[PDB]
Formats: sequence, structure tokens, C-alpha cells
Amino acid sequence: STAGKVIKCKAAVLWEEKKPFSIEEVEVAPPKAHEVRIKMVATGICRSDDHVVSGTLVTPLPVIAGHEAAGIVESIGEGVTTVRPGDKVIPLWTPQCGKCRVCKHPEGNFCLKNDLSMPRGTMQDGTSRFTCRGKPIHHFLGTSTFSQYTVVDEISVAKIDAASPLEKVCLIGCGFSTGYGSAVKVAKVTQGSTCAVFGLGGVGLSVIMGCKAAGAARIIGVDINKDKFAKAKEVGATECVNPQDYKKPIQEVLTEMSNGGVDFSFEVIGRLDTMVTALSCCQEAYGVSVIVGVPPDSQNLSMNPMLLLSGRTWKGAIFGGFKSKDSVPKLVADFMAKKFALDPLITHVLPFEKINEGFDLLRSGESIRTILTF
Amino acid sequence: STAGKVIKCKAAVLWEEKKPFSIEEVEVAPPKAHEVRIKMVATGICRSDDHVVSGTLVTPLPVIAGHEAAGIVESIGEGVTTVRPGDKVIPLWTPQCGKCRVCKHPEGNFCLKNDLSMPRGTMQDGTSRFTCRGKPIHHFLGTSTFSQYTVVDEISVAKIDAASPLEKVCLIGCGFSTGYGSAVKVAKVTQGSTCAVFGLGGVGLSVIMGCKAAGAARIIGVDINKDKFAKAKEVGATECVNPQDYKKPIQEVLTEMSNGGVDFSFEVIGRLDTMVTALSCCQEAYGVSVIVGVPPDSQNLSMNPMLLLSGRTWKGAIFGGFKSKDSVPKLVADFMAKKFALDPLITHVLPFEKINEGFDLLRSGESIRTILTF
Ligand SMILES: NC(=O)c1ccc[n+]([C@@H]2O[C@H](COP(=O)([O-])OP(=O)([O-])OC[C@H]3O[C@@H](n4cnc5c(N)[nH+]cnc54)[C@H](O)[C@@H]3O)[C@@H](O)[C@H]2O)c1
Ligand SMILES: NC(=O)c1ccc[n+]([C@@H]2O[C@H](COP(=O)([O-])OP(=O)([O-])OC[C@H]3O[C@@H](n4cnc5c(N)[nH+]cnc54)[C@H](O)[C@@H]3O)[C@@H](O)[C@H]2O)c1
Ligand SMILES: OCc1c(F)c(F)c(F)c(F)c1F
Ligand SMILES: OCc1c(F)c(F)c(F)c(F)c1F
Ligand SMILES: [Zn+2]
Ligand SMILES: [Zn+2]
Ligand SMILES: [Zn+2]
Ligand SMILES: [Zn+2]
Repeated sequence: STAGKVIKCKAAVLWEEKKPFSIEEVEVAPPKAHEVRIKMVATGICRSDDHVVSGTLVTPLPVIAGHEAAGIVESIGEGVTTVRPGDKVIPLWTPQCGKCRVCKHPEGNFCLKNDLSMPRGTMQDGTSRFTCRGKPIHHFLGTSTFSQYTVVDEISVAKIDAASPLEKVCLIGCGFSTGYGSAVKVAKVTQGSTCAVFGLGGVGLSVIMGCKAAGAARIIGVDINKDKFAKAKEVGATECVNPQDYKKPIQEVLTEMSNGGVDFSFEVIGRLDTMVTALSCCQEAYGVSVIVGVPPDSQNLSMNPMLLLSGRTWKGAIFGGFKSKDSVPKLVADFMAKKFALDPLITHVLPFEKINEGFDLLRSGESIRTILTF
Repeated sequence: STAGKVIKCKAAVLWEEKKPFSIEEVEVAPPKAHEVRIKMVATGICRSDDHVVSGTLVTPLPVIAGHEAAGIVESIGEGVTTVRPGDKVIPLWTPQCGKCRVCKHPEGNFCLKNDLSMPRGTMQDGTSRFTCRGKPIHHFLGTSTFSQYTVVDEISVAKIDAASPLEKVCLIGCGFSTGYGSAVKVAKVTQGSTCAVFGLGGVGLSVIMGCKAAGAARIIGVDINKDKFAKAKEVGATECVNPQDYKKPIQEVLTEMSNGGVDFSFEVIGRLDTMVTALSCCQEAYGVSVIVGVPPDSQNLSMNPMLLLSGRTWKGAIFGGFKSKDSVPKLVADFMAKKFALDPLITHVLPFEKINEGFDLLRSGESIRTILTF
């Protein structure tokens, strides 16, 4: 067997920003204590993976990216108790150590063991399990799912239902859970409310799904790409608007359409200007705006704090506010019981070897989620 | 009798920015339909009144300022049903019309009839009840309490307990209710939590009172004036820190003191820089920061939205989040029932004729609240 041995396999290595991935052989070390080595089955292309390529997100290079995925445990290191070889699993790019002050807090989920705030591109122990051309290669968010095999810390993996369709439930590893939780858990959308969702990609569609599940009466989708509107309406948008169609700024348009401002707004793009526009369009006394989009590295927004003094609430969240290891298995169980749908998010399927075509589809505006199969 | 007649009385007129009040005779018209004329008994000096003088707040001049006050109804216009001549009352600088979407919302209090967002300096009907030297004089926030008599709209006055000591409960008209509500209602401070309060004036002390009432374990007061610390500890601060004493930025100091960030922070000054510092010092995953201080007119702050993406909540509020006409009588009843103290806020009691000396005490750092007695 492969247990305890280096695995040679193919991965998509990013050597340089603004370049295609290189599909080539890597060496994947065996798992150390409290680590898990996973044979990947499916991985989604999230815009955050593209942010690594574009330098919107800064993480050390060279790197194996990928964070939205599902696979099967190949082997476990010493002392692992929560998964076994042959288990279906979803890697957790937001870990859940269960021990830090955030993991112990009833409403926190941004575990202090994350590799997001101050990215090292390593395992928890500060080292890498990947070699390529004899060179160490960085991890990404402790997951590195753009590889036939990855190694993750135990706090960065959840066991899921053995009957799970991995080519669908990989989306619970990022885009679905993030958008759905941003609506239902972070914003706490109320029955009969009016919501505005800026950005109608996979995450924004999942926000719409959550707003509809919460009983919103109106869900206004906002996108500069009108090709996104049909699917947004299919999953619950009641109106869609394209800011490019209007002479006035879209915050003014949305305030007029909502007879004085929306109850809940969501920024699901990653632009400083739309973060401020989304805040402005929620009602000034009781509105809530949630930032979901990832902003460009190290850039600050400018805003008038009178927008908050009148009573608005502004918040953001990682991974929909979900405590990742507790929540992922429950979300898979709910998917299996048909409590929500994932197919509306999946527009394209490709083999892993066609990863660059999958990124081209995202960048052209044509796809929502492309799922890559190993 | 005065009812139905013009009253000539003394008031403090502000003819231009950055000049002393002029204490002189004005004419006060009788109340029209749905208006109430009040003989003032006591009014507090709030920093927001000083903001009118300093140009921090823009409102039409000339003006009779004052918004934190209590008095006795002299007469009512046709159609008034909520107060009668002889009633003790507190003017409401945030009205409660009861009809607008904000008044009908369970968590809104910034009634759309307010004169804050787009100040007109008038009664609801767009006219003034004040003349001085033959010139019309603007109202301020529908209240204009720096006058022996004022006229307010019915939606801008609350009837209070007939046995109320007006030289104390005038503080329920602004500073106490604002700070206390910002803690208990807006932030929803939890038992055992750690709070940081930036600014230890009358409003910040009231925030501390609310944090202590909510059962906070630690309440860290922050002020550049160490003379403010003794009273802050008297009303519940467990520690006080002066940013000037430190080589590091105070957000770093407060993060260290709180072993990774506070649960709740409050900006109770009115500076863009301390609004961002207060947000930063709350724990990145689950912290809450409330803006209470009034920012300088038309100035934007700069901030990194990653502070929110990790999970922080940022909000602001007017008047502690309290629906004004519902809440003010209950707060007075609570004071009468010894549920909270007001004396710790009152450092000076002066005749109304010494209004300018009262403002000088505030500006010098020497007072918390001066109460002016008519
Ligand atoms: N907070 C989290 O945990 C988290 C998780 C997953 C994704 N993200 C971020 O969320 C964002 C969306 O991800 P995704 O859905 O995969 O991306 P996506 O598929 O690229 O969708 C973004 C959408 O925004 C639209 N858009 C671009 N500019 C504008 C504009 N000015 N106004 C309106 N619409 C515009 C665009 O046409 C597209 O449909 C990205 O920034 C991700 O990095 C955050
Ligand atoms: N949101 C509302 O409804 C509302 C109500 C009442 C007051 N306010 C505002 O709240 C603020 C405080 O009012 P107040 O308590 O009457 O004022 P105040 O009595 O002038 O108190 C302000 C305190 O801030 C301190 N301070 C000044 N600069 C700094 C600094 N850099 N760091 C730390 N401390 C500093 C100062 O020494 C003083 O003790 C003002 O901006 C008011 O306009 C808002
Ligand atoms: O898509 C999820 C996602 C994020 F929300 C980030 F904030 C981030 F930095 C990142 F790398 C990521 F993958
Ligand atoms: O002190 C209360 C108070 C405020 F909170 C304001 F925002 C404002 F503009 C104002 F005039 C005022 F008096
Ligand atoms: Zn993602
Ligand atoms: Zn943790
Ligand atoms: Zn109203
Ligand atoms: Zn005030």
C-alpha cells in the first residue's frame, strides 16, 4: 500500500502570478502526527482561487491552490481520531481546532489556526508536504486541493456521509456554505424582508438560496453581467438590475426600489466601491449589510461613518459564519435529505487536466461553478 | 395667562459659528395644531451642542440650540392628546412619529421625521416659532432647549413622572440614554464580557454604566485626559488607559490586554481615527464595535475591510437605539425606582445666564455635565 510512503502524483502548480497552472508531477509526503492524506475526487473553481493567480489575494508562491473539494482518506497520521482511511471527507480551509477562544465562542468561526490572516502557505507545523522539481511548494489555506493527493491537518478535515456524491458536495467546502450561511446565519434574513445581492456568481446565488430559504419577500440581484440574471431568478431572485443601465448610482436606485432602503444587503464581488454601495443601499436606521467578497490585497475603502451612526449594521464573514468541522457534515446530511440544491451552481464539468480551461470559463463570465474530476 | 399669546422671554441665541451665545429676549409664538409650548426647567450641555458652535455639525443659523432638557408644559395646540398644561416633559431630539417605516420596525429608532439628516431648523410644518430683534431664528432638532420657553411638535415630546427631579432627569433627554442604550440595547453587552470605551465624558460614562448593568467582567476606559479616570472607575471601569502613555497604537495595547481583542468596543468621542481604532481592538471573529461619537461634517474615514470579513460587526446608533417617546418615560420611571444613578454625570449646576461659562467648562476638560437651571 501507499501508507507511510511518498506518493508521486499530478498537481496543478502555480509557479508565478498571472500565469496558467502547470499540471505536473509532485511528491506528496506521508502524513505526520495529526495529519490526513486525501485522494481527491472533485474540486470546484472558486473566484478566490483565481484571486491567487491575479494577486488579488497574496499567499506565498509557488503554491498548490484549491480549497473547495471532496475526496477519500488514503491514510492517517499518528493520533488522528476523527477520520479513517476510506472515509469521504471535505477539506476545511477555515479550520476548527475546537480549543481556541474563537472555536469556544458561540458565534465565532474564524479559528485562530487559520492561514488566511497572515498566510504562511504551510501545514500547522510550518513545513510543506509538497515537492516539485526537487523544490518545496507552498500549501494554500491548509487545503491545497488542486492535486490528486493532498495532506491536511486533522483540524482542517471533516468526515461526511459515506453515500455522498462527491462531485456535488465539494461545493459545501466553499461557495454554497459561504453564501447560504451569510444569509441565514450572519445576516439572519427575516421572513417578508427585502434583500439586495451584489454579484451573481456561485457565492451570490447561494446567498439568494439562503434569502429565499429565510422567507425574504423580495430578493434583488445586482450584476453588471445580465447573462447572470436568468439563473439568479431560477434560485429565488424576484428582480435583477444592472448598474450599467442607470444614470444614477445603484445605491440610489435600490433605495428608491425598496421605498427607502433594503433590510439586508450582501457584497459578493470583492470591490471596495460595491462594499460601500451595498452598505449605503440598506435602510439607514435598521439595515444590515454583509461583506462576503474578498477585497484586493492591502487596499482600504473610504466611507462616511454617518452611514453607521444612523443605525446601520455592517459585518463580514468567512465561510458563512459556519464552524467548519461541526457544520460541513450536517450540511452534507441536509443536502442528502434534499433540503437545498447544488445543481443550479454547477454549469460545467471538466477533468482536472483541463483546469486552465476551467479558469478561462470563470474569467470569461460564462461559468458559475466548474467542477474538476480527478 | 400666556396661553394663545406670544411670550417674550430670555434665550441663548447663536448668531454665528465659533462665537459665544447671546443671552437676550426672543419672542415665542403660541403652539399651532399638534404643537406643545414648554417652560424649561433644566437643560444639560452636551458636546453635540458644542459641535454646532464649532462647525463639527452643520445646522441653519441663527439658532436656538439645546436638546438635553426637561420642563413643564405651558400650553398645547389643537389636537394634542399626549401631554397637558402642567405636565413634566422631556423634549425628544429624535422624534417618534409612530407612522413611518422606522417607527413601525421593532429595532428602528431614527424616525424619518428627524431634523438631523437634512437639517431645516424648523418645526415639522417648515416654519419657526422664534423671533429675535425682528429676525426669524431656527430651531435645533425640533427641540431648542436653550430658551425659557420652546415650542415642539407633539412627536418630539414625552410626558414623564410628575414627581421627577427635572435638574437630574434632563440627562435622560440625551447623554445618559444614549450611552446606556448603546451598551444594553445596541451592542447588547453580555455577562462576563470585556468592553473598551473610548471617551470618558458624560456619554462614555453612561456607556460604562450600561456595560456594568449588563454584567461585563472588564470595562477598560480610554481617554487622553487622565483626569477623567477616577469618575470612570467610580461608575464601573475596571482599568483606564491613556493612549499618550504608550509607544504602540492603543488598538495593539487593548488587543494585548484582552488576550486577543475585546468583546465590545464603543467610540464615544467623535474622531475618525478612534472609530477605526475602536473597531480594530474588538476581537476579529466575533467582536462588536459601536460608533456613538458624532463625526466632523462631510469627512470620510479610511479602513481595511478585512477587519469586517473576519467576522467583526460595526454599527452606530442615535440616542442609544431607544424609540424616544416610548422609552424616555420608562427611563425616568426606572430612575425614580433607583435602577440607575444620574448624579455621577453632574459635575456643575449653573444658572442659565452662565451658559457660556458652562460651555467653557466643557471645552477646558473640566466638566462632565453642567446642568443649566432656568
Ligand atoms: N467570505 C468568504 O468566505 C468567501 C467565500 C467564497 C468566495 N468569496 C469571495 O466572494 C466573491 C465572489 O465569489 P464567486 O461567486 O466565486 O465569484 P464570481 O463567480 O466571479 O462572481 C462575482 C460576480 O460579480 C459580478 N460583478 C463584477 N463586478 C461587478 C460590479 N461592479 N457590480 C456588480 N456585479 C459585479 C460578476 O459579473 C460576477 O457574476 C469573490 O471575491 C470571492 O473571493 C468569499
Ligand atoms: N449618537 C448619539 O446619539 C450621541 C448622543 C450624545 C452625544 N453624542 C456624541 O458623543 C460624543 C461624546 O459626547 P460627550 O460625552 O458629551 O463629550 P465629552 O464630554 O466632550 O467627552 C469626550 C471625551 O473624549 C475624550 N477624548 C478626546 N480625544 C480623545 C482621544 N483621541 N482618545 C481618547 N479620548 C479622547 C475627551 O478627553 C473627553 O473626555 C460627541 O461626539 C457627541 O456629539 C452622540
Ligand atoms: O473563497 C474563500 C476564501 C476567502 F473567503 C478568503 F478570504 C481568502 F483569503 C481565501 F483565500 C479564500 F479562498
Ligand atoms: O447629542 C445628540 C446628537 C447627535 F447624536 C447627533 F448626531 C446630532 F447631529 C446632534 F445634533 C445631536 F445633538
Ligand atoms: Zn472559495
Ligand atoms: Zn480554533
Ligand atoms: Zn417615525
Ligand atoms: Zn446630545
